[PDB]
Amino acid sequence: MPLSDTQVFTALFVALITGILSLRLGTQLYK
Amino acid sequence: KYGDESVYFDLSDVEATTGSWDVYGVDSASRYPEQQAAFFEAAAQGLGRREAVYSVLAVSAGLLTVAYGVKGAKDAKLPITVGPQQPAQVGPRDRI
Amino acid sequence: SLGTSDFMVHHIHAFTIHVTVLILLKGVLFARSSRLIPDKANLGFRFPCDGPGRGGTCQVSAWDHVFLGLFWMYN
Amino acid sequence: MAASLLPSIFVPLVGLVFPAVAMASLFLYIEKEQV
Amino acid sequence: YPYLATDYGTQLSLFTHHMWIGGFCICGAAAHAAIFMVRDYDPATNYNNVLDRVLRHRDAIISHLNWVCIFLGFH
Amino acid sequence: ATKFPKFSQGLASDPTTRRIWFGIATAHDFETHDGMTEEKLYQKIFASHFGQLAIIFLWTSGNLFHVAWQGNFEKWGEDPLHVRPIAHTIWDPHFGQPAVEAFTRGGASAPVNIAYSGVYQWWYTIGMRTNVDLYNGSLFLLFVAGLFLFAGWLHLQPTFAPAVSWFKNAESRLNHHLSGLFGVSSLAWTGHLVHVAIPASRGETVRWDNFLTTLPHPAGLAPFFTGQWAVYAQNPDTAGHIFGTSEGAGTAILTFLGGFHPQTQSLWLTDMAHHHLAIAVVFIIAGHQYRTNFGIGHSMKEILEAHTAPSGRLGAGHTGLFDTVNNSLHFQLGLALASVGVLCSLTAQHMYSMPPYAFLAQDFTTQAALYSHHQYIAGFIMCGAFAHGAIFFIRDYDPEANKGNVLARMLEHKEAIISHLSWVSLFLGFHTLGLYVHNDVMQAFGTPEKQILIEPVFAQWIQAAQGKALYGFDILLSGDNAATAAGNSIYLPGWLAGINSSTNSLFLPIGPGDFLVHHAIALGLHTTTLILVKGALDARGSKLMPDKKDFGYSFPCDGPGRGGTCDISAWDAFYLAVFWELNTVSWTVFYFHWKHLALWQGNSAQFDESSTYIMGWLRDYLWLNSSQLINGYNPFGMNSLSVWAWMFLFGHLIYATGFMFLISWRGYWQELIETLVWAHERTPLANFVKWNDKPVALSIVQARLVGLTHFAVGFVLTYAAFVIASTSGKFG
Amino acid sequence: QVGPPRGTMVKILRPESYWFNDYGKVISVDQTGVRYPVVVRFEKVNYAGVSTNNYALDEVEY
Amino acid sequence: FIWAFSLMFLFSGRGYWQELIESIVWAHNKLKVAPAIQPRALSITQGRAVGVAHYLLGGIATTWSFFLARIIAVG
Amino acid sequence: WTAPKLDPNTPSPIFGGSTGGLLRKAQVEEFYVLTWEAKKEAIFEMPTGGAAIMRKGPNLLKLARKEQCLALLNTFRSKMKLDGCIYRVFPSGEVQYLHPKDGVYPEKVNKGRVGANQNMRSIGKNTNPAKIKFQGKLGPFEV
Amino acid sequence: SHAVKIYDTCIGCTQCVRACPTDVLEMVPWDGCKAGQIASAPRTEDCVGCKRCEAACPTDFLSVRVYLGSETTRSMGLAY
Ligand code: CLA
Ligand code: CLA
Ligand code: CLA
Ligand code: CLA
Ligand code: CLA
Ligand code: CLA
Ligand code: CLA
Ligand SMILES: CC1=C(/C=C/C(C)=C/C=C/C(C)=C/C=C/C=C(C)/C=C/C=C(C)/C=C/C2=C(C)CCCC2(C)C)C(C)(C)CCC1
Ligand SMILES: CC1=C(/C=C/C(C)=C/C=C/C(C)=C/C=C/C=C(C)/C=C/C=C(C)/C=C/C2=C(C)CCCC2(C)C)C(C)(C)CCC1
Ligand SMILES: CC1=C(C/C=C(\C)CCC[C@H](C)CCC[C@H](C)CCCC(C)C)C(=O)c2ccccc2C1=O
Ligand SMILES: CC1=C(C/C=C(\C)CCC[C@H](C)CCC[C@H](C)CCCC(C)C)C(=O)c2ccccc2C1=O
Ligand code: SF4
Ligand code: SF4
Ligand code: SF4
Repeated sequence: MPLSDTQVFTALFVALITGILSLRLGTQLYK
Repeated sequence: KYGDESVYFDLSDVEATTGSWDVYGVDSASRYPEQQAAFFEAAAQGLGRREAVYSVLAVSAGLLTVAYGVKGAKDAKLPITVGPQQPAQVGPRDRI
Repeated sequence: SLGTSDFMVHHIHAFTIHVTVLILLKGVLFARSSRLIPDKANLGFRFPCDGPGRGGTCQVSAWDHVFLGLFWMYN
Repeated sequence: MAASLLPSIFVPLVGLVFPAVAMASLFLYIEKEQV
Repeated sequence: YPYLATDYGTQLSLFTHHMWIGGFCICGAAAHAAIFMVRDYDPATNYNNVLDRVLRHRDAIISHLNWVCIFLGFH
Repeated sequence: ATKFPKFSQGLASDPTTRRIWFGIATAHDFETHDGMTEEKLYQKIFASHFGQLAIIFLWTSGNLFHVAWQGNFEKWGEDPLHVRPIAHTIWDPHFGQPAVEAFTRGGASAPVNIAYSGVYQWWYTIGMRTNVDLYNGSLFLLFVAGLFLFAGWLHLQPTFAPAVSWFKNAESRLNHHLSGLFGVSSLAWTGHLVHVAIPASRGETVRWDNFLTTLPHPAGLAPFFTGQWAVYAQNPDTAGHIFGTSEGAGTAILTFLGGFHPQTQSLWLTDMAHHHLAIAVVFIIAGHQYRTNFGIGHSMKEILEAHTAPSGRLGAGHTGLFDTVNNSLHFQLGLALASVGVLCSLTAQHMYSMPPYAFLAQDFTTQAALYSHHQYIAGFIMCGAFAHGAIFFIRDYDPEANKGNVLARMLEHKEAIISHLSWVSLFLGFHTLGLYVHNDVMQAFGTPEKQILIEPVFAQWIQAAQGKALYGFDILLSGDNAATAAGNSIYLPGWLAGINSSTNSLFLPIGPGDFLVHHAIALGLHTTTLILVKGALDARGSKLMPDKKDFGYSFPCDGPGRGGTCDISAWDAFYLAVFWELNTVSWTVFYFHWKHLALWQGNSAQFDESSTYIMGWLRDYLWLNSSQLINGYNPFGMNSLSVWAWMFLFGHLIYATGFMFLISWRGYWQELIETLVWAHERTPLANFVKWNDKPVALSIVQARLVGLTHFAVGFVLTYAAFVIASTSGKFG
Repeated sequence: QVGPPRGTMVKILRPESYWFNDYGKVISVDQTGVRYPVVVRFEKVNYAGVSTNNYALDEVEY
Repeated sequence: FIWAFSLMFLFSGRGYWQELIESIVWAHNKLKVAPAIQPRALSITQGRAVGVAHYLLGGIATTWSFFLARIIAVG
Repeated sequence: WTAPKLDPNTPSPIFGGSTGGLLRKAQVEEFYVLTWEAKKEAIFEMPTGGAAIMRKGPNLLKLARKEQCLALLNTFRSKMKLDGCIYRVFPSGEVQYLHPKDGVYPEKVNKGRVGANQNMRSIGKNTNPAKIKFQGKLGPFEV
Repeated sequence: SHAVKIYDTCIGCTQCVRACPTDVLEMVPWDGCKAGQIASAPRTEDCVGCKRCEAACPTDFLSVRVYLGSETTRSMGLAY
């Protein structure tokens, strides 16, 4: 059974939020 | 003086001492037709700013990648977009 | 006969020759001085370096060019 | 649908677009004068 | 030589041998050119001759050769 | 000045391209940064650890997502032995139609890569069955990675940022890591195995939906709390048990059967659950050793202080080492790397012989890839451990504080250690190479019976002690005595079935080729250790350069004076030892791969015959098994191994390019760049564009590193391509 | 006159010296109150090729 | 082997080998076997010389054995 | 040596030109001038490459690096036994007396010089780098 | 720029000064040695780092030491 498109896009949006948080951590490290 | 015999040092003519010479540059104010100049000024009216060019190139990057992944790749008939359309083969130990 | 493979391998030969000539001629022409070491003639034909200064002056001697030159020749 | 679309978009995005922006950005920062 | 070409082993061996001898001798030629240039070269007796002018545009020679070398390799 | 070396003024004002390179290189060397306090050092290290843990979890979530989305995990689970796992779909615009039609393996409808990382067998063994389970896991690890990124961000704020003393609290950290990070984690994994993985292995799917309704054992927790723990081992899985089905499926959740599950040729999952439970108990007990906040426990400083040999053979004992370890981040890093590298070697050496994952032993390419992976990682980690110890000796070692302890004693008899390392290395290399050359000559001269074939009777005697009945020593487990009688109650029938079987690699038969290659391995380890220990102990100074500690860890040289001091730094000792590390690891994995290939074709005699002389390795292993690899693409089309052929040649390219940086040195290249600068400055239409940074040749240390990196990259990629392509061409 | 007499063999105590823990002949000792008055000559050369250098009074032993 | 052995001399530097010699000389002095002629690492030029010499020897002799064996067997 | 010698517009040595002369660095950053008194006309070697003839009496020569100027001056002193001084010239147009920086060659002890970068101890008496940890120190040498 | 340090073991033989290709080192009066002179490094900014002074120093261990540090134009020995 393949993954539903909603599943893929929800995981991808969670990834986008994780990436935002990674940018926040990188900026905080750079200070 | 820089122009003296066997003299190539001059604190007044620093440019000649250091060799900062315009070799082929020409300072003529106009070479193109004026209206052609006006057309190409208007064609690049908003792009004369560097950050405007940055926005142009970011938008162009997004539109080109979206169009390539949606329509451009298929239109170019890339083999990757065309399916395998062939029977599959099984690796050794009957491993598909 | 001389097909495309012969073209490619002959241009390879010319490439490898020209690099060997580059190394050797650079060693000969810069044997006495350079913009990095101007006083290289008195350091001798065969010296290891001038030190780690100037960013590092390893293998500056023309002997070291023959070293690399020899290597490319072999290649 | 995800399978037929997302690879053809994200492979150029990660292998041509993101590299270009990242290299340009890093260049602009590294060559940025201290002041 | 009689029955040389038919004997493929000696023909390959002779070709390869004399190629290696040639490349070695050329590398030595470069080395001894450099040795002369460091030791036995006198600027007084070479003021504006054909060698001193080579030493006066060695940058152009080496840069063009390096460019050629890069071009050749890339292609 | 520029902003990129924000942490280094001295690099910010550098006007050359060396600025960019050294700002990249010295970015993570926090200790040498301008205006860097210890508190900022520790906080930044803590947040970086958070960061790359989040990187690890995103990597795992990505693997799970790609297997769930583009893989064939369900179909592979249906037929594990006749389905090639899928790693991820390929969308390459550069592929031709034959490439698209040749990379479509598995049941994919798109070009794919065949997952050689074993993640399929691992995820099938832990109870994951469907793409939905893998997707749920990937999403959960995405959330975990976001949580750790937020935690790093939070503990970088001044309110939540911890002081130095929080990091220096060794007792609390080790108590919590032993009990909770190790022990409770192992307990939770046991709970997973008992509740999910074992029931999934016996056919019933236990997810969160039916979790809390299906008891993992037919009896509840009554046998647990009433102390009748042997009820949980009452009825194990039958020998004729098919994994993932209920045929011959037992009810016991925890046991110590030993050996391997006959249908999967891997460890029994009940054994591995009982295993993690026992570890959990041991480590939870162990994590109460040290004293934190409750008036009980040991003090590590006083433990070290009281362990001094009365006779004074060790000097002042360990007096003063607690502060040495705790204040030295490089000492701790060297210890952690040493241990981690030993563990990685142990994983390589235990996963091939004791496969913990169902249907992993039958997939030979994955076994070879995993062994090579972990051995190369282990070798690199070992090189790092020794390098960081050299760094500890330079930056963090205090001779006044460490006066009289074992460490200062190491400094005092360093010459003896280095000289005996040189002796053992010279003996091993002389005799191993001589025996190999002798065997080469005897095979060459048509008299292979005159070869010096030393039978490795000591390793064979160990195997006989451990149950192997091939050689006939019959001493400890092969014989009939007290040890075997004690063993024969729980584990030993399964262990003896596993070890005496010709199919598995639990304890392979040993011959004179194995003798010679293990001595080659010993040569490699002794020589790499020689180089690294020499670097560490001469890091602070030697007779050639007494004041080496004043020049830092990594400097080019001390000039051509005093005869020449090239590669004198401890960094340069590391750089030299990485070559020997790559050489040794290659020897080990060549041995592994050839012995296993002979086993997998069913003719172990090939290795046992041709491993005694070097031409046999060059012909019957390298040349023989490279045939299908190099034929990945050819004028008559291409096949699925064309990518590995391209990577093989790719790694050859990188290896050679590395040779350039290693052999030719800076000063030829500097003058060449000077001529190039002149050319660009005097070229018409190109002098309009000018460099911001003055172009200069790579510095000596930089180029040594660049060459070493190219050497290692080409080494690893070439061998990865070889070990995967040959094994997949012969076995899939 | 202070320090070792001329001609005696002195054990070097400078840790950084190439001839550390080695014995060398005393050539001369400078009595003008210099920091390193003891001139010691060595049979064996260092990496720089020299066979002698200067030592203080506490950097030698006899 | 000789080619790979040349890689030792090529990829390394004198300082390391001199320090290793110092440890070995300590071992000899321990047993009063210390030579009168002090052991020294090869000079940097000599190290490069040995590296290129063994590299050329190993590479050329490999090609020699390959070519001669191939062409003699095939004929 | 009451005052440093000023820099006049003295004739330069006879030279046919070369590609090894001043690059853009002379224009943007700095370049160096070597001036010496010649006892007789003679052919010397340019540090950049080629051979040049120096003129009898004062000579002026502009070179890219101080090292080139000092190498050539050392050649003049050790072979021809001449005397010379070096200047640094910036693009703003201010020269800077450089060699010998005292009016006395550094190898000859001269009164009035003050010791710079002198550590009154042997090399082994430098502290360990662990003692200067987390301090604004270049190394054990600077403490 | 680099860092050049002079130590009191200097005998004032002047060989470091004579060996310097950039005029970094100079001899100054000093009562510590017999010769009556110690080296110094006033023009440290001009030190390319070639370490000719260390090669020419006879004293064991060296009285002049060069520690490579921040790399500037002059230290890198660039004509460009
Ligand atoms: C580190 C883990 C990891 C790795 C190595 C890969 C690798 C790949 N992915 Mg996958 N992916 C991951 C995680 C990962 N992914 C996760 C968590 C998601 C969200 C669920 C996705 C979602 C995803 C989709 C939807 C698609 C891919 C595609 C691809 C392929 C190339 C195109 C690309 O890079 O777009 C990746 C797309 C992104 C939007 C970025 C996702 C990457 C994660 C979230 C961040 C990882 C960052 C990393 C740890 C640190 C980077 C810093 C530095 C080291 C560079 C390639 C096989 C495409 C494919 O199969 O082409 C054939 C495709 O269509 N990926
Ligand atoms: C890793 C990522 C990646 C990806 C996704 C691509 C993608 C592509 N490459 Mg490859 N390439 C890459 C990396 C990559 N390249 C690298 C690292 C190298 C160096 C070795 C190359 C070297 C290379 C060569 C030498 C060539 C390609 C070509 C191509 C194109 C083939 C299309 C075709 O069949 O012709 C049909 C082509 C067209 C119909 C014209 C398409 C023109 C549009 C504008 C391209 C759109 C791409 C992109 C989505 C938007 C811009 C991204 C970014 C710059 C912001 C395709 C767009 C070939 C080509 O023709 O590309 C120009 C080609 O000759 N590439
Ligand atoms: C010039 C030829 C060429 C080019 C340009 C490509 C390009 C590509 N191939 Mg193809 N391929 C080629 C030849 C080529 N291939 C050949 C001959 C074969 C053999 C048949 C293959 C076989 C093949 C397979 C089997 C697969 C590909 C895949 C890919 C894609 C990688 C996805 C990506 O962009 O990840 C992003 C790029 C990377 C992850 C590379 C990281 C490497 C760097 C250097 C590491 C260090 C980074 C460092 C931090 C610096 C970063 C700077 C940054 C800021 C710019 C890409 C489109 C894959 C694919 O399509 O999956 C989506 C895939 O699975 N290729
Ligand atoms: C295979 C190994 C290797 C390679 C590739 C090189 C490459 C080079 N060497 Mg080195 N060298 C090597 C080994 C190698 N050398 C070794 C072991 C030695 C002995 C010490 C030397 C000794 C040496 C000396 C002494 C000299 C060279 C010189 C050169 C250059 C010659 C010009 C040339 O090849 O054209 C250009 C480069 C190539 C063709 C290299 C391969 C690149 C390919 C074609 C890829 C093209 C781009 C590609 C698509 C990537 C873009 C995308 C990417 C970003 C993803 C070049 C940089 C000479 C030089 O620099 O002057 C010109 C020179 O003087 N080398
Ligand atoms: C119960 C309490 C507890 C727990 C769970 C942790 C957990 C953690 N701490 Mg610790 N910590 C604690 C209390 C705790 N801490 C206390 C009280 C303090 C104050 C003294 C600290 C101070 C502290 C510092 C200063 C740091 C951490 C760090 C870390 C993280 C290290 C990464 C890691 O787990 O590697 C993974 C390790 C394991 C899971 C255990 C290792 C077991 C061996 C090596 C492997 C065995 C694996 C096994 C065979 C299965 C493998 C195969 C399978 C995957 C297929 C980790 C999440 C580091 C960090 O910043 O991370 C964010 C860090 O720098 N901690
Ligand atoms: C948990 C592990 C760990 C930790 C925390 C550290 C941390 C540190 N190390 Mg240690 N080290 C480790 C592992 C570790 N290392 C290992 C395993 C090795 C052996 C390889 C080393 C070897 C080592 C040396 C030799 C040195 C350090 C140094 C350092 C410090 C600075 C790193 C630096 O210079 O910037 C970050 C480093 C880089 C950016 C360079 C990375 C370049 C890589 C190698 C390129 C790889 C190419 C890529 C894989 C190819 C892609 C594929 C291809 C197909 C395209 C820092 C304290 C340096 C220092 O000053 O210590 C105080 C130092 O001299 N370490
Ligand atoms: C195949 C290549 C090769 C070989 C044979 C060696 C051999 C050796 N290396 Mg080297 N090395 C190499 C490559 C190699 N290295 C490379 C590429 C690197 C990276 C730079 C290193 C880096 C390195 C370091 C950094 C160190 C070594 C050390 C050693 C010694 C290890 C002890 C040992 O095995 O003794 C056995 C010795 C040998 C096998 C050498 C050959 C002896 C032959 C067989 C005897 C010949 C007799 C015969 C009559 C000769 C005829 C000649 C006639 C014409 C005169 C040994 C001399 C270590 C050392 O010195 O330990 C004491 C050490 O510290 N090497
Ligand atoms: C609009 C749209 C689209 C597109 C979209 C997109 C584009 C998406 C994406 C998404 C994404 C894009 C995601 C991402 C994610 C990421 C991540 C998740 C990352 C991470 C990273 C990390 C984690 C790192 C870290 C680090 C480093 C390494 C550096 C520094 C340090 C640190 C630690 C910070 C399409 C066309 C398709 C369709 C239509 C609509
Ligand atoms: C440089 C340095 C460092 C590092 C070092 C190193 C890296 C080392 C390593 C080391 C190592 C890596 C080691 C290893 C070891 C091992 C061991 C020690 C083992 C053991 C074993 C045992 C004891 C066993 C027993 C047994 C057997 C036989 C089998 C069966 C079981 C039993 C248990 C019975 C440090 C930082 C510290 C410091 C500073 C300096
Ligand atoms: C080839 C070579 C050069 C010349 C190399 C030049 C200066 C550098 C070339 C860099 C260009 C820009 C190409 C780089 C291609 C890389 C793949 C990019 C890496 C960038 C990262 C930051 C991602 C040296 O300067 C040198 C110095 C000492 C020993 C050996 C050598 C040496 O072998
Ligand atoms: C291995 C190595 C050395 C060490 C090699 C030592 C100093 C010498 C080689 C050994 C010879 C064989 C010693 C001579 C032995 C005597 C002639 C004794 C008679 C022989 C009996 C054993 C029969 C260097 O000094 C060196 C220097 C610069 C770059 C690379 C390297 C380098 O790679
Ligand atoms: S590295 Fe090159 S320069 Fe530095 S010492 Fe060794 S040889 Fe002389
Ligand atoms: S430093 Fe060495 S060379 Fe320069 S003066 Fe003092 S002793 Fe003579
Ligand atoms: S390093 Fe070169 S420049 Fe700096 S002082 Fe020693 S010799 Fe003079």
